[PDB]
Formats: sequence, structure tokens, C-alpha cells
Amino acid sequence: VRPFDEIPGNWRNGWLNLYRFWRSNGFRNLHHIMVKNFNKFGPIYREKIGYYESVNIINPEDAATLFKAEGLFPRRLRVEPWVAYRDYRNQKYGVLLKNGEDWRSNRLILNKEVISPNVIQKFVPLLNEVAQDFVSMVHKQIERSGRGKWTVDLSNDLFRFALESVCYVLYGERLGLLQDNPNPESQRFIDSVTLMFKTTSPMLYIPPGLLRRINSKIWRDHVEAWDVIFNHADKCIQKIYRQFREYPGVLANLLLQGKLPIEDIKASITELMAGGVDTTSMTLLWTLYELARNPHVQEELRAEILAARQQAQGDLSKMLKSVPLLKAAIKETLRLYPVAVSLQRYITEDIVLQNYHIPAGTLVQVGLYAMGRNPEIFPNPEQYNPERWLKRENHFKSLGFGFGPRQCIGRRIAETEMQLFLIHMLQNFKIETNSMAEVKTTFDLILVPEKPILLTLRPI
Ligand code: HEM
Ligand SMILES: CC(C)CCC[C@@H](C)[C@H]1CC[C@H]2[C@@H]3CC=C4C[C@@H](O)CC[C@]4(C)[C@H]3CC[C@]12C
Repeated sequence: VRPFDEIPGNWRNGWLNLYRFWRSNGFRNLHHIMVKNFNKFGPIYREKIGYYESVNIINPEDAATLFKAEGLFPRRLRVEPWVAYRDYRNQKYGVLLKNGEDWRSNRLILNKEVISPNVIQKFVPLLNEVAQDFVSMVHKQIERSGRGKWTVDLSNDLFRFALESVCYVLYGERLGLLQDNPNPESQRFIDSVTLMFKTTSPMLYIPPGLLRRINSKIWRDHVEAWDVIFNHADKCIQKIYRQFREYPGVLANLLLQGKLPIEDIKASITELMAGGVDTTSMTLLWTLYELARNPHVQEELRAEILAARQQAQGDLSKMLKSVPLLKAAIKETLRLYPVAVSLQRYITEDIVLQNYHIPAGTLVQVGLYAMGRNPEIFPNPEQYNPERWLKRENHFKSLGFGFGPRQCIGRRIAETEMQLFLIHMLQNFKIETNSMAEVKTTFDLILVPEKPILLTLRPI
């Protein structure tokens, strides 16, 4: 076992690395920086940038050793701006922000109503409804444009789908974002949500307290956005308590069981919504882009989906269990375009990775973006081939939703929502890339295309 002060990397120039990070770009190419640090220092490197320091690994085997020492209450990197808001408004921490036994106490209660197979089946009809209204929207636009084609950047529309779907199952109501003229309350709500994400980006590395001290508009807009979101939750709590005197949605059932305080219920319902809007819509954007750029894969998925429709006789539950290549396509999209460039875990016990001593408490990150594009771990990584996941075994290769007790609590909701989306979309339309020109990726909260993706939709 080699000492901890011998791990390769640049940790010996933490202040020079901070200057190199902010002098130009930097906060836009964190995923590209991760690739080179692995291609220069090997399967493990130790990084220090200012007061930030971490050990990074890329091999799935190493990720297994890491997830075995996360402890009973695993802890990742915190969302500085999001926590700052709860402290400023004296709001409770949700399941995403909590730690220690407080997180586990809440996580176990939330799991029953968010990720258990019992409630997943109660969501399929709700999600399918939203997915049916999305296909209706596309048909209208194809009518307007004429010639049976609609070339458009779907970024905004997918964001609406993700937000409409998530809020349907969380609050039990349709915001109506997919209409041509949504009501003002829902338009201001989606604008607040959008503004909430736009202001969180500059405060990922810029201390929120500093922006608050100078009364920056970035901090004030962040507070105004979260205010609208938390108010909307109260509106749904008030309407539910009035209906009191079925009950669809996570919010209603949590208020009926009453196992968590309403304050802790308000906090978790809000962080659940924020965790599945940008993530789901972006993953769908990359999926549609890769399908249009790999039309052969699109036909294969369309073939399997159509077959599943007949062999199920309308039964959605049966149909969702008959689309293996569709679930593999989701994995293949999250391999090339992970919503999180890395998973983080604070070590609770001394471990050894690549014959190196890793002291307890050290922050260790699993570079998802570097793993997905390494030819060693994935042969032909740059090819979008969903078959590489079918009848192959992995687990520690498909870490898109994390792993362990503190994995993504919405994975099944997202997987269902994206499967139902692709099912309805591929049954109705063919997606074609306007031009096979290359689209580069950039970092900003998640992996987003540097420039809008123009896709063409034709009825089929
Ligand atoms: C493509 C869709 C999605 C992707 C790729 C994704 C990815 C992730 C990842 C990687 C994590 C951290 C895993 C870890 O640290 O081990 C996470 C956590 C989380 N996700 Fe998702 N997510 C998606 C959709 C959703 C949805 C629809 C929800 C709805 C509630 C959601 C809610 C959450 C929450 C609350 C957490 C934090 C849970 C905790 O820390 O205990 N996500 N997600
Ligand atoms: C629970 C998480 C992982 C799911 C996705 C949430 C998205 C919207 C946001 C919220 C806080 C953000 C994280 C804040 C801090 C870091 C550490 C840095 O080195 C890379 C980005 C990373 C890791 C950000 C990634 C995206 C992040 C996780």
C-alpha cells in the first residue's frame, strides 16, 4: 500500500489550479478537464483547487470499493445556493439537503411513496396522460407548418414535459404547460423554476453568502424563484386539506399518512421536483438527438415498441416490461451524457484504491463522464449502441442514477416517464437530424449542448 501523499495529480498547486480554473472558461469544461486528468495521471488522481480537494477514480471496480465505505448516512457535495436559501428563509432541509440519521429517517418514509413498485404502477397512468398530450401538441405543430414536417429545437418543450410530468405525480394536478396558452399561474411558475436553475449555476463555486453580502441580483433572483416554488407547494397543501373535509400524488399521500411533519413534507416535495425537471428533459434531449443521428437505432426501438403494443393489448404495465431495448437506450444515453459528471461520497473509513491509502473523511468522486467515454471500459464508446446493455450481465457501469441507499429516489419515475415519452413519440413520429453537423457538449449544472439542437419530426 502506497501512501496518500503519492497519488498522482496536481494537488500540490491548489492555488495555481484555482487561478487556472477562473482565468478563462473552466466552469464550462469540467467534464473535459476530468477526461485529461484521467488520461494523464491514470485510473486515479488527486485534485486540489483552492479549498476543494478530492480523489477521482474511473474504473467500475474502484467504484464498488467506494460505495462499500460510504457509511450508513452517505454524504455527497452540497448545493451551496439551495442550502443558503433554506437557511435564509428558515425552511427545513429536504431529503436532498439532509444528512446523518435525519436523511435516513426521511429517506425511508419517502421511498415508500416515490420509488416502491406499489406506487410506480399508480404513476404510469398519470405519466402516460402527459405523454399523450405531448404527442398531441407535436401533431398540431406539424399541421401548422405543413408538408408533414416540423423542424424545431425541442429544448423548451421537453423542459415543459418534464415539469408537467413531475408535478402531476408530486402534487396531483396538471399545470397545463403543454397548452398553447397556459394559465398565468403556471407560466410564472415555470419561469420561476427556470430562473431558479439559471441562478444556481453561478453560485455552485461562488459562495452564496458573498453574493448576498453585495446584494447581487443573482442572489435576489434565486430567493424570488424559490419563494414562488415554495408558495406553489403551500397552495397544493391548502387545496388538499380542503378536499380532506382518489388522493393521487406523493404530496397528498404523505399528508394523509402524516408520518413526517408538514414542514419536512414541504421541503422534500420541493427538492423532488427540482431534481427531476432539468435532468429528465435534458436526458430526453440527448436521446432524441442520438436517435436522429443514428436512425438505425430509432427503427429498432420503433420495431420493439410497436410489437410490445400488440402483445400487451393496451396494458401499460405489461408493455413497460416488454421494452428491454428501450431501457437499454436510456442507459446508453446516460453513458454518453450523464446528468452528473461525477458521483461524490465522503469516506467514513480508510480504504485502498489502486494500492493507495485513502484516509477516512476524504471526498472521493466517480467520474461518470470519463467512464462512459473510455474505450477500456466501453468498446467503441463514441457509438450510440443500446445493445451493449442487453443480455450482457454491469451495475457499476450504469451509474447514471447513482447507487446504494442514497441513489436517485426518482429513478423509476424518470425511467417510466422517459419510456412512456419515447413510446408515444416513436409510435407517431420519425426524428431526423436537420444536419449531421457535430454538436459539442458543455457543462452547466448538467451536460447541455453548446448550441441548440434542431430536430425534424415527421408523422409515421
Ligand atoms: C434522467 C433523469 C434523472 C437522472 C439521470 C437523475 C440522476 C440522479 C443522480 C445521479 C443522483 C445522485 C445519485 C447518488 O448520489 O448516488 C440523483 C439524486 C436525486 N434525484 Fe435524480 N435523476 C433523474 C430524475 C429525477 C426525478 C424524476 C426525480 C423526482 C423526484 C429525482 C429526484 C432526486 C432526488 C430527490 C435526489 C437526491 C436523493 C438523495 O440525495 O437522497 N431525480 N439523481
Ligand atoms: C443529486 C444530484 C447528483 C442530481 C442532479 C442535480 C443537479 C441539478 C445539480 C445540483 C448541484 C450540482 C452540483 C454542485 C457541485 C458539484 C461539484 C463539481 O465538481 C461538479 C458539479 C457538481 C457535482 C454539481 C452538479 C449538478 C448538481 C448535482
